[PDB]
Amino acid sequence: NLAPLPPHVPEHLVFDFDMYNPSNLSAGVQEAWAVLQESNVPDLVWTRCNGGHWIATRGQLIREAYEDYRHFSSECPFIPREAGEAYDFIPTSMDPPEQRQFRALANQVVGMPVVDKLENRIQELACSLIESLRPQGQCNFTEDYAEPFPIRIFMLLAGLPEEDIPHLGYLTDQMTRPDGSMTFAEAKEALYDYLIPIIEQRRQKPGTDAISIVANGQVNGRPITSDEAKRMCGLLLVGGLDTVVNFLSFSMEFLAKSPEHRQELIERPERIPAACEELLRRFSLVADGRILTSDYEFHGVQLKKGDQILLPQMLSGLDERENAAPMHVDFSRQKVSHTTFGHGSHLCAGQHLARREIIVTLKEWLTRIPDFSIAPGAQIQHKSGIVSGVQALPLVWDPATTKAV
Ligand code: HEM
Ligand SMILES: CC1(C)[C@@H]2CC[C@@]1(C)C(=O)C2
Ligand SMILES: [K+]
Ligand SMILES: [K+]
Repeated sequence: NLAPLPPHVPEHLVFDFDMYNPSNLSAGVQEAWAVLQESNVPDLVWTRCNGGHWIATRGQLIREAYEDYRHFSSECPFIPREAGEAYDFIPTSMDPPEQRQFRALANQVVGMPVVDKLENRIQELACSLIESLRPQGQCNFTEDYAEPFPIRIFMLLAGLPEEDIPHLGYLTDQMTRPDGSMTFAEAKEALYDYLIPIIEQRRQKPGTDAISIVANGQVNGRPITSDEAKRMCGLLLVGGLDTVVNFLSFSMEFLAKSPEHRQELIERPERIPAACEELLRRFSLVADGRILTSDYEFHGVQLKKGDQILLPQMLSGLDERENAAPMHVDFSRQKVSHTTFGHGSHLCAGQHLARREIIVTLKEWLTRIPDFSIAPGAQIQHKSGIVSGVQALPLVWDPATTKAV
């Protein structure tokens, strides 16, 4: 279902990539996006899929565009257009300098000092979930660990009841990987209708949870509005529920297939932080973008005002111009170059939380269950969208080779 080619786009720049269903998905989602980096494809192309939009395919262009918010605005950062237009999360729907005072409040609530404060709980929950699974000799990693570990920590941080998880998980899925049951607008409104009473309750009687802090914070000398707090909390929910969850499945699926990579981390745990970076590169999973604020010529290509451009955070680290043998996982890379948490002013606010969750998962899983694999015959399906993911991940192991700590 292609949209008619706009008159300003030359035919040689056409490449009909569908970000929500790439043709190569059976081979792995990162591999499916990497077709955009074969020699037949220009640096910057127009797809007629999903309403019609640009895609930058090279790390250099993606970084440049994310830096230049003057031409590439966050006002409409999602494809398709209806989703980008409905999208009003704070601070991600704002350009500098407006984004600034909000970014600082996001940092207050999900930044380093909060992570450092919650580290014990993070550690506690990983060990608990893992020990609980360990003697089973099998699990569905997506539902058995990948979801509850990051999500319960986020609900803990936000002071929200775990009973609300399935509902919230549904709405977030719809926003990043639309199935078609509901528009982005409807999904957002459902999410906001959940947030609205909570925020109100918390402006009246402040707590110490992230939502209380946001809803009672200050921006530009004045109190945050109930509407702004809602737009900010909505983003935090999305980030909390649908990023690390999906990334953990990619990493664990990989580790299920490489005993030598496992042993590398088991023998020298100080390598785990670098390994985290490398897995973040190889299994990068986000792709949003920007909208053109005016007519602009960018690397020889005529862009028109209102044109959307997808700037896949996923592609920069897979670009062979940034990393040699990009599809190989090499914990010893002298520089892991990537933009997995993004680039420019909107560089992920929760990246420290995410790394902590990944680093804890790697160490605690490999300690107790050093030897595991994918269930025999099992076929792993990836899904693609604004955030790519794993449908299911059946793992198996012999409990005789596992360890309680
Ligand atoms: C592996 C995990 C994660 C990845 C790959 C990721 C990716 C990203 C990316 C690419 C952006 C920039 C989007 C843009 O430029 O439009 C972003 C922004 C953001 N993320 Fe993350 N994220 C992760 C985890 C989290 C978590 C756990 C949170 C917790 C709340 C979070 C909260 C945020 C927030 C608040 C922003 C907005 C920053 C701003 O606009 O100033 N992220 N993330
Ligand atoms: C693109 C993102 C990963 C980033 C954090 C959540 C997300 C879906 C957003 O809307 C901003
Ligand atoms: K290309
Ligand atoms: K918008």
